[PDB]
Amino acid sequence: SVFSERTEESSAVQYFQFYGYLSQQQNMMQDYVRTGTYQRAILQNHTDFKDKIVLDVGCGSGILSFFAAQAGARKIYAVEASTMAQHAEVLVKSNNLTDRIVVIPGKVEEVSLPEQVDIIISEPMGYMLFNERMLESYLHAKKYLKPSGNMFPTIGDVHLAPFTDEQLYMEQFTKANFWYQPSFHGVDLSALRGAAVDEYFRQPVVDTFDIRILMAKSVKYTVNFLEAKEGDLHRIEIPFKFHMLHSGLVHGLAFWFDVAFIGSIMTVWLSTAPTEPLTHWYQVRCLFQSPLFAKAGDTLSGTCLLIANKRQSYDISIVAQVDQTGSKSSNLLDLKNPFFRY
Amino acid sequence: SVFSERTEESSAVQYFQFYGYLSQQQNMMQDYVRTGTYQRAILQNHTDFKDKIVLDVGCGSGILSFFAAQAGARKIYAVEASTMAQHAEVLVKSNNLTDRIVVIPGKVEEVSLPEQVDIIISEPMGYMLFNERMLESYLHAKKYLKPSGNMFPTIGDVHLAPFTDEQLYMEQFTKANFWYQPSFHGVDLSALRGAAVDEYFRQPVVDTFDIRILMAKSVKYTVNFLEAKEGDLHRIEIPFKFHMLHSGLVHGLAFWFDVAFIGSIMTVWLSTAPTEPLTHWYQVRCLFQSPLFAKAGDTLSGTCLLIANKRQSYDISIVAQVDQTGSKSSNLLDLKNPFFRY
Ligand SMILES: N=C(N)NCCCCN(CCCN)C[C@H]1O[C@@H](n2cnc3c(N)ncnc32)[C@H](O)[C@@H]1O
Ligand SMILES: N=C(N)NCCCCN(CCCN)C[C@H]1O[C@@H](n2cnc3c(N)ncnc32)[C@H](O)[C@@H]1O
Repeated sequence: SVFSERTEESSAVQYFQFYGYLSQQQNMMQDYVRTGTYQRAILQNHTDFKDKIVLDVGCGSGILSFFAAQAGARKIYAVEASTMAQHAEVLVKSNNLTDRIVVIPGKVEEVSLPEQVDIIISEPMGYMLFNERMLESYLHAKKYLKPSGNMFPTIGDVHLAPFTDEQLYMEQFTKANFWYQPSFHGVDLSALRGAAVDEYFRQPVVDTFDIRILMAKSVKYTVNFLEAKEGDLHRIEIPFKFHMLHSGLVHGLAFWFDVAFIGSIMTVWLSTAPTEPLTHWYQVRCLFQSPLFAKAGDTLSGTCLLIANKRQSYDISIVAQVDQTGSKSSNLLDLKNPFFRY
Repeated sequence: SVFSERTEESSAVQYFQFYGYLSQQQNMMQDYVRTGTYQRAILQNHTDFKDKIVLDVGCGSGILSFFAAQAGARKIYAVEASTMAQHAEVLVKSNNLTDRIVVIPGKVEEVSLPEQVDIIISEPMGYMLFNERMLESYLHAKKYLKPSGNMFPTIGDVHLAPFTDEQLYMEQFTKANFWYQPSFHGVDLSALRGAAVDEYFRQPVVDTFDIRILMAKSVKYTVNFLEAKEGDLHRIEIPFKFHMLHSGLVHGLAFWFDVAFIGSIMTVWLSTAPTEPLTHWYQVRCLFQSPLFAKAGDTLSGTCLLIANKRQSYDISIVAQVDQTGSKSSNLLDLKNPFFRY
């Protein structure tokens, strides 16, 4: 399929085994901001569901399907690829909704649906929006969408901003410096220090932070899911140009995202910004191996380039330069192996 | 090979990607008990290394090979299957030991050694000794061992003992009762409560604990690595008959292990017992889903059966009965997906 061609089999097994656990389902459902915002987006746009056909892409436990049912959908096809499908079917029976929710086991790239749908709903966002590459399956499912059909969420904004955090930089550098030791039980490890720093700094840091550390207005990159094709997400180029508001060492870039549910009645936002209440996505920070010194008024420019890989993630390349001084930094991150610092 | 026949490819790639990170190697090297005990066993038995040929099975960073070099080995073949082999080669060059340490990339079941060896060294122990099934590779490598050659470690003892921990047992139903909720955002989850309890009890708990919880002298199961064949580890039957020293509810069984390095000069032990200082292996506990009441002086009897699976672990079946009352309990656990509670 379109799914097995872009996905190493090893990565798919680990991925669907992880989402087959009820404990993981629980962890996600207990995020009140996530769950409540989805429910609000769906129930406040009830006209977009009432007597319509809906597709739920990666239904999980089946919670979004239940919300579409609460809003008055005629029928909901809830497609799910893990063994979680069997547990969803149990819930559909015990909440007396077999007349309205049909669980279809399989990947959305491989199953067959009896009709076209009026609207597609999903929670495809990962860390930094793009991790897990579930946006591709969400976009692929537009093949079942009637003309003039809607998608929930409808748009996604990735936000990035430069940050200063000496203590985070020093935690990571200190761990790597284990490999400086000229005589670890009589053995010199120091020839691996370079490799060790690379490995530590390749890992993005997932946790929250005070907005006081951000040193510029954020830059926005927008994906419109109604218009995007699957292929737009194999290579994502995000140019940026920050105007620094504070002088200091810039230790890397912080990422967060917003999605919007653009209904007929109203638009609802789900934000993972650090100014907003916390979600289980936190925020994500990509440290530079060497910090860059920038004076207030200076311009920090460059590119964030995400290239999709077969382990359902992205290789991230960030190249940044201070324009006034020509101080440059280049960094490669591996979004599959993040560091959960919370 | 003998390795790809017993191992799902998906599990092997996750396994060797995990051991290819320097950070994981560092985490194991920073365990002073582990590293120090290996060094002590090797240097204090210098006669078993001086001018001998040695094979290091799963060398990692190569630290055991460097210890065999410190002890006077003529030649050391260090076999390593992850991308860590390339980092080991760098260390061998930068510590000027290319004349004495030869790194061989690949699995020990598939590579070729030029000669037979006097002694084999490895750290094959996982959680509960047997997890990761690396003992099979260690035993397989006896094909390169000269007659009357030694192995380090030489013997392994698994210890089991019944324990009481009401708070651990209760935490499982607390987590599961998230599902016993008739209207979670308008949805009744309660029908999944049973499945959630089952899922929590299939997971062994990895962490440490006060010895005050143990309710009987432990029982020992011994593997002699000089005599054992690969096939002895596919199915491991551990009968037990505990004489209870304390009355109370028995909530499950605790496991830990000891290995011995039996050299010519002295025997050195590496213990992960809860009476001993903590190691990165902690201890492991398998809850019974129904706890058993035992009076001091009563006999708790039964079987612990470990059955090897193709995900490089074991399915664990525990059946226990109190002989005086006829109260029975069984559990099935999946040692691949443990719960890290520490
Ligand atoms: N903490 C984080 N990262 N939170 C954000 C991630 C949460 C994503 N979650 C959706 C939950 C719905 N509310 C994923 C679920 O979608 C299923 N799924 C994945 N890919 C699929 C495919 N190609 N076809 C059909 N189903 C597919 C998967 O099995 C799993 O059940
Ligand atoms: N709690 C924990 N960590 N418990 C487990 C202790 C882990 C010990 N570690 C050795 C490094 C320290 N001496 C494992 C290493 O053995 C390598 N390896 C495994 N199987 C291999 C095979 N069939 N052929 C060749 N190499 C093989 C693996 O790649 C990895 O480097």
